[PDB]
Amino acid sequence: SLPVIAAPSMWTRPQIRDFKEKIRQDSDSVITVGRGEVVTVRVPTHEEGSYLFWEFATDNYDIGFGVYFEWTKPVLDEIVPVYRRDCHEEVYAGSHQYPGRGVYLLKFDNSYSLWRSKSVYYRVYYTR
Amino acid sequence: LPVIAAPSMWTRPQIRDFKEKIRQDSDSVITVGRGEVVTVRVPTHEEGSYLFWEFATDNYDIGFGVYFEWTKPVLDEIVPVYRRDCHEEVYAGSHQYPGRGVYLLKFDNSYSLWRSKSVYYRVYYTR
Amino acid sequence: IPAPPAIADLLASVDSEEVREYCKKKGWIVEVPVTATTLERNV
Amino acid sequence: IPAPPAIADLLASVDSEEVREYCKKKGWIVEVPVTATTLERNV
Repeated sequence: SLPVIAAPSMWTRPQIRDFKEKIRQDSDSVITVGRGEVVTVRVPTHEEGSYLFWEFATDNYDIGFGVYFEWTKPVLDEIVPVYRRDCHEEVYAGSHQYPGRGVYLLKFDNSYSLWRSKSVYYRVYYTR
Repeated sequence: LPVIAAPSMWTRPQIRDFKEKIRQDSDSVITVGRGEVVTVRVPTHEEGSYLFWEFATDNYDIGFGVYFEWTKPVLDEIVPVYRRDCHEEVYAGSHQYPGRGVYLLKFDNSYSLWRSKSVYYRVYYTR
Repeated sequence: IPAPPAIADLLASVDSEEVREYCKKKGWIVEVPVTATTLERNV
Repeated sequence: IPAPPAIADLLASVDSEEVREYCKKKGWIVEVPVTATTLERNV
């Protein structure tokens, strides 16, 4: 049979303010998504790691979030359908098992927003 | 003879959250009188593996120790009785079952002439 | 079901009231009732 | 050394900034460096 992709896990945590001030100590970890833009962050599968863990939050407004996997023209598998998240209120997080060797695409989708730019704080780990 | 494992001990900052949790659920709270000693006998659970404890006081310190009673009866010293400041923080710890018996958790106010002590405590076991 | 000394090592660093509930839910720890214990007072 | 899904189950309930540090210390999780991440922008 063909590869069976494991379902992703997702959750939230109430402390948004503490999360940002932790990230603000790192500049490259903060992204500004422009009007009607989609900023994709590519996260290649680590040779050692079995899993990907993600965390993201926004400042004053909601933003679209989805997760795609790019194998290594290239194949693209949909893990987390892009949807608008309330992450301005809460820190949104999740995890997923490596379907194989490839590159994760974390998409922050501002397309629907005409007049409003979005500030994005994010962090990523991996497990063995 | 059995080799008794060394105990592990630590603290955590939230005393107020802890005490208010102890009040509502079991209402298990000890008043240790002047110059008294209160011993809590905790028999090892048959399905038991480890013992976990937590204790705190309101306005003052109190002596705390742990002894294990085998099953005239034999007694072994786990935590030497000594004064901890559990009025500032929640004091907690754990220990492995050396065998079947009864744990003795001692709250020792002996040194205190004029001051009674309120004791909020809790205990768990594992597998 | 993790190991007993692993529970302890976790708590030592992060112990809070929320963790205690989680460990209780998963059945990693089991709360002993006072009804299962006795008191002794002395002077 | 807990399984990856066990890490996730733990977090979902008690996830905090303190737990992350602890999990980072034990080596349960490894922060991906800026080297491995690339930014792509599109309208």
